[PDB]
Formats: sequence, structure tokens, C-alpha cells
Amino acid sequence: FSELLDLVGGLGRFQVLQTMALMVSIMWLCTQSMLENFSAAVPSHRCWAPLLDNSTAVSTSLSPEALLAISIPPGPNQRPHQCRRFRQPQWQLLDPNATATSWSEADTEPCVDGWVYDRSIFTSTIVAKWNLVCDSHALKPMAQSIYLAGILVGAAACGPASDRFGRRLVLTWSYLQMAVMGTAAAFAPAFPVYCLFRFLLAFAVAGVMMNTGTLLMEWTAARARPLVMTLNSLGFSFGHGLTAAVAYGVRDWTLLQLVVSVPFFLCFLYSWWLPESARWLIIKGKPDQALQELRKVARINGHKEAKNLTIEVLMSSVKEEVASAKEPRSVLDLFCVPGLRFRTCISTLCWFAFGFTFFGLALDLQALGSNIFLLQMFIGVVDIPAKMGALLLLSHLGRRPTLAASLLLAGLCILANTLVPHEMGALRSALAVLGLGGVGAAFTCITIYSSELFPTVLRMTAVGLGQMAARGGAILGPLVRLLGVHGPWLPLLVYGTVPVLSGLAALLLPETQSL
Ligand SMILES: CC(C)(Sc1ccncc1-c1ccc(C#N)c2ccccc12)C(=O)O
Ligand SMILES: *[C@@H]1O[C@H](CO)[C@@H](O)[C@H](O)[C@H]1NC(C)=O
Repeated sequence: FSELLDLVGGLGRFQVLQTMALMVSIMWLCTQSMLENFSAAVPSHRCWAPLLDNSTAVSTSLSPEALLAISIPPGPNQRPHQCRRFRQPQWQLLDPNATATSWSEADTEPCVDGWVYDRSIFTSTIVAKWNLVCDSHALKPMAQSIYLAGILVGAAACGPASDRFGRRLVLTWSYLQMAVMGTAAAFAPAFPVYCLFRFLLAFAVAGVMMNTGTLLMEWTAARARPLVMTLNSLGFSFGHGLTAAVAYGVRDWTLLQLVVSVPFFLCFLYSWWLPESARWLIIKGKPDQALQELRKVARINGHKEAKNLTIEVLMSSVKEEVASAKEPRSVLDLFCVPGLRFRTCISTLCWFAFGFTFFGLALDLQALGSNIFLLQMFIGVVDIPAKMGALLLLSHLGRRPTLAASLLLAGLCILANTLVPHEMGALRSALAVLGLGGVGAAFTCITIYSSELFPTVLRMTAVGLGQMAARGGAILGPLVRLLGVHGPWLPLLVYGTVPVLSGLAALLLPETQSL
């Protein structure tokens, strides 16, 4: 097949333009995925109390601190209890002579009158709008997990649909669905509707990712292919910084969601100018349309070759693809081969570790540090050089030590956040940034490495297994946080042990550098 690109030009003006456009689309995609850090931030909260909140009631010489103590008992975090209040005002607690032994838990009640939230940092968030707190605290990670599960469903759907309807058309309708579902998610009235709309948005996102990957690889020459995939991965690194920049200015989750959704309308517009997959069309036996697209691309590259192509070379040079694609090969076939089974196990577990760790950590930054805006921007800042160095090291030390070191370093960096004492926020934030950068480098390493571990026929199906495993682990990511009720060390230790274990497994993979 390559000869057609070598004729039309495999890395010309057209490829540069298309790469820039799809990288921009991925930037906005990353903003969409990161948003739940800022759209669902948990502001500090307490029960509503008659003395504290009824501004028309009798004011007194007592300051707000003393009244707060008179109204609400202390919680485990050496801070006001976040879910219950005193049944009757504890005037006896005004004195320093008082002791907490004076009040029974029977003297306390849950927030019958609802909650009061801090508005200083975020003006409005999902948590404060639909009271996803206390008894309902499980629902926030539930929302994140549902969003991530929509991606698994979307991939399983968009595979067949993309083959039936073509890459560009599915990408276009995916952009449109992202726009419509996202703007609806901003205005939605009630939490079930928000869950539904986030799920459909995930259904769109899966298609965007898969079809972008397919479209870039088809039009890119073989030797430049890893670099193009690396740029597609750097799009997310820039997306982190974009999320920080947007969230700093916009503090209202309705407006934030609306702002990050609208740009996808523009992608719907300019995706109409991009060309359809040539290989898909030729497989569909339509050489006239494929040749129209090809000579259009050649015109963009300014070549003379528009006068030289014929349908016979177009069809014949793809005859091998047409013949080989007929075979009934899927995941079950991959598991049969004696020499491939161990490779499959370890590769799948590496994808699983990536999804698990990244979507566990990157969506609750509020727990890893002290200022989530700067933490987001620094995740971007560290991810960029981490991925570029990952490429520059992967091409020299071999896939095996590069991937193994990436995963092991990421896991050990995250584990360090358990051991460093809670109050040292600066060092903890730095370690968290480094760990997430390590996971990004591991993503690049595994993307390139998995493509080489398998024979050319099974390559794409094995990559499919890997991606599905990554999404499966991402779904479990958020649920791990529910264990945090028993303490913060347990969720973070679970997040840290898995990537280290998979890294020690990655060390056993066969090398594939051209040694
Ligand atoms: C889960 C994956 C494998 S990826 C994905 C899906 C949804 N949200 C974000 C990402 C994502 C996470 C880390 C990356 C890194 N480094 C990255 C790079 C490029 C594109 C997406 C990601 C998929 O379903 O395809
Ligand atoms: C607030 O205090 C005023 C004081 O006159 C009272 O009339 C009113 O019922 C109170 N409302 C609430 C909700 O506490």
C-alpha cells in the first residue's frame, strides 16, 4: 500500500495541516475529560442552622466563630462536623470550661434543613447543586465511573459503525454528538439527567479517539508514524494546561461546561473539508471517489501526479489487504497461540494498569495537593517533557527497560505520597505531578510497544484487546475511592501497588528494538 503515499507524498503539507487540526480536537477532548476536577469540586460544607443562616434572626455580640461552635459539633478531621448538627443550641459550649463530653450523639441530628457550602473558590458546582454529599457522597465517583463506562460502550459500538459508514462520517457525527450532549449537560435540571448526558458524551468521545487514531495512521508514512502518535499524545499534555487556563477564569460549572462544549461545533464544521479514508473506500471498491480524494490531497501537496494514477494500480496495490481482511480473526484466536499467551497476559495487564492508575488519580487532584489549578497546569508542564524524553529514550534503551522504568517510577512516585507527611503539601504536590507524568510516559511506551509484540495479522486485534482492558480498568478507577472512608492511605496504596506490580511484569516482556 505504501507506494500510493510515496506517490502522493506521505508527510507533506496536507499531513501537517491535518495533524494540527486533530491535535486541537484532542486538546478540547482532554479538557472535557479533566473537567470533573473543577465541575464537581467539593466545597467545604456544614448543616444549615437557625442561628447561623437566618440573617433576619437576632444578632448578638458573639462572633461567627463562637456561634459556629455553639451550633455544630467537631468532626474527625479536626474540623466542624460535615453532616450533623446539634439538636438544640449548645450555649454551654461558649465557656472554655466546657468539654465535648457534655453532649451525647442523641443531641445531634442530620441536616434536616440541608447544607451550606463555601462559595469563595467555586461559585457553583455539581456537588453543591444536587447535594452529592454525606449519605450521597458515593454518587460523585459513580458519575465519573458512568462517564468512563460510556467510553467502553462507545468503542464497542463505533468499531462496527465506523467500518459500515466510514471514518470521516462517524467522526463528524461524533463531533456533533459531543456538542449536543455537552451543551445539554450544562443546562440539565436533575442529577439523573446529568448522568445520562455524560454517558452519551462518553459514547461520542470513544468514537472521536478511535477514528482520529485510525485517520492519522492511514495517511502517515511508516517511519514517521510513531512521531505522529506521540504528537497525538502531546495533545492531551496541552489539554491539561488548557483546562487550567479555562477553569481559572470561569468559576461556574454551567458556564464552564458550556464553554468547553461549544468549540466542538467548529470541529463539526471543518471536519467536512477533511478527506475520507482512502483504504476504506478502496475496500468498498469505489476507486473514483478515492481517486478524487487522492488527487485533492495531491493538489494540496502541489504534485504533478494527478495525471498519472489509474484505478488498476489503486486496486491491485490493496489486493493483499482485501484478501487478508476476510479471515475470521478476533480475541479468541489471539489467545490460542502457545508463544503469544504470556505476551498477551502481560500486555493486557499493562493496559489495565495504565487505565486504572491514570483515571484513578487524575480526576481527584483535590486530594493530592493544596491548589488544584496550579497542580493541573504543572501536570501539563511535566507531561510534555516526560513524553518527549520517553520517545528519545525508547528509541535507544529498547522498549523493555523504557516501559518498565516508566511504570515502576510512576508507581513508586505515587506510593511516596502515602509516606510523606500530610502537612508537607508542596512536596506531595510535586510527587503527584511526577507520578502522573510517569503514567503518561508509560502510555506512550505501551502504545508503541504493543504494536510490535504481535504478528502483523493479529496486531490490530491485540491492540483492541489492550484498549478495551484500559477502559475496563478506568471504570474501576473511581470506585477505588469509595474505600477512602477507611482512610486516605488505602486508596492511594491501591493506586500505587498495581502499577508497580505491572511494571515488574513489564520487565519480562521480550525486547523488540532492532537488536
Ligand atoms: C482510555 C483510552 C485508552 S485513552 C483516554 C480515554 C478517555 N479520556 C482520556 C484518555 C487518555 C488518557 C491518558 C492519555 C495519555 N498520555 C491519553 C492520550 C491520548 C488520548 C487519550 C488519553 C481510550 O479509551 O482510548
Ligand atoms: C427567620 O427568623 C425570623 C425572625 O422573625 C422568623 O420570622 C422566620 O420564620 C425565620 N425563618 C427561618 C427559615 O428560620
